[PDB]
Amino acid sequence: MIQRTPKIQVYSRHPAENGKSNFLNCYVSGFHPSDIEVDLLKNGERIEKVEHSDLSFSKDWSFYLLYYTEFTPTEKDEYACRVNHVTLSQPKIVKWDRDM
Amino acid sequence: GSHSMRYFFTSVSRPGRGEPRFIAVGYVDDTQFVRFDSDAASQRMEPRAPWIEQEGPEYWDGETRKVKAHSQTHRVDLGTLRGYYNQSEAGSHTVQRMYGCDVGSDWRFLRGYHQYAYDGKDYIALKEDLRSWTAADMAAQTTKHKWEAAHVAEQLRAYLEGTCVEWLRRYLENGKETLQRTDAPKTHMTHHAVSDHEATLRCWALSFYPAEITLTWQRDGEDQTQDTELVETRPAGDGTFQKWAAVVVPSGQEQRYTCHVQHEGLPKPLTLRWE
Amino acid sequence: KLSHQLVLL
Repeated sequence: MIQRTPKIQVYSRHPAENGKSNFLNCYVSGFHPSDIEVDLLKNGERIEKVEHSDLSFSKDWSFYLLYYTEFTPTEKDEYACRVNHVTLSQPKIVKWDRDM
Repeated sequence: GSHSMRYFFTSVSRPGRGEPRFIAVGYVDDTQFVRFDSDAASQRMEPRAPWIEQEGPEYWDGETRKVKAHSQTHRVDLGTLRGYYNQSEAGSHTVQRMYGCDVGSDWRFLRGYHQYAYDGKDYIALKEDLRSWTAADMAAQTTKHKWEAAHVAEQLRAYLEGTCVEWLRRYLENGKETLQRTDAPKTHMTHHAVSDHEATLRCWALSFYPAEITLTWQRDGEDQTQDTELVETRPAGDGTFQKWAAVVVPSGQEQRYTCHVQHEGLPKPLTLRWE
Repeated sequence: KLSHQLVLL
C-alpha cells in the first residue's frame, strides 16, 4: 500500500558549543508505515542511552518521531543518525552538521 | 490566539506476533500531555506534561478505561477492515484515528474533527457540518451507512462542541504558563562559502512556540521560493521549535537578500539582512 | 478528556 520515505534531520537542541552540554536530536517524519528503526551514532558507534518520543502523526497521516540523547559536542567527535525503513534499500546515515 | 486539542490513535496489526500494537497520544496545540502504549507495562494513561500530572486519580482512572476501550475498539476495526478489503492474516495493516476541537481567540467552539485512515489512506471523515461523512472507497461506504443508522455524528457533535472544548479550556487554564505562552523566535543568520563565487545564507529561527512560523527569503523584494531550502519545523525537545531557510547567494550580493520571519510572539514581522 | 462513545467501523 502507501509507503513514504522518512525525512531525517540531525540537530542539537541548543547552539553547539564545545565543552558545553546539549541534546542531540534526530527528527524522523513523513514516513509510512510506522515501523521505523532509528539509531544515534557517535564516531560510528551506536549510542545506547537514546530516548524517543511517542508515536504520533501529522495532518497528512504521516508519522513523526523524535529520537534524542544528551551529549556534549566537541571539536573532534562526529555524530550521525542512522535510519532504516521498508522504503530504504539500505540504512540512511545523516551526519550532524552544527550549521546543518 | 486560537487553540486546539487533538487525540491521535494508531493501531498496527502484528501478524504472527500476537495482539495488535496500540499507541494513543494527546495534544493541546503543539504540546503533548498524555500517552498510552499497548506494549507498556503500566497499562494506564500516563502524563506527558508537567501541568497535567497534578490531576487526581479520578482523571487518570477515567482516561485509562476509555483509552483501553479505544484499544479494544480499534482491534475489532482491524478485523472489520480486513474483511471489508478481503485481506489475509499474514499482512500487517495500520488503522489511524484522529479527533479533536478547535477554538478561536474567544475560546469559543470553532471546528470539530473525527476521521479515520487505513494504511495511510483516507477512509472516512466527518465533514465540517458535523452531520455528514466523506467516504472515499466502497468499503468506507459501509461504515458511513452503519454510522448514519446509529447516529454516530449526533453523539460526536455533542462531544466535540461540549466535553472537548470544555476540557480544552480547562487544560489551557491549568497550563497557562505552558500553553497560553507565546515565545518569540530568536533569529540569527549564518554565512558559509561553497566556493569563491557562491555562499549559502542560512536564516535561523529558534525557541518559538507555537510551531507555526514562516521563514521566507527575498531578493530586492522578490520571493526566492524555488531557490530557498526550507526545512520543516522541528521540535527541540524542550517545548520549543526550530526552523531555518537557506539560499545560495553569489559573492557580493549579500546586501540584496533579506530574511522575513512571521510569528505570533513578534509584535511586528522581522526583516533580517547580513549587512 | 477522551470520548466515551464506542464508535465502531
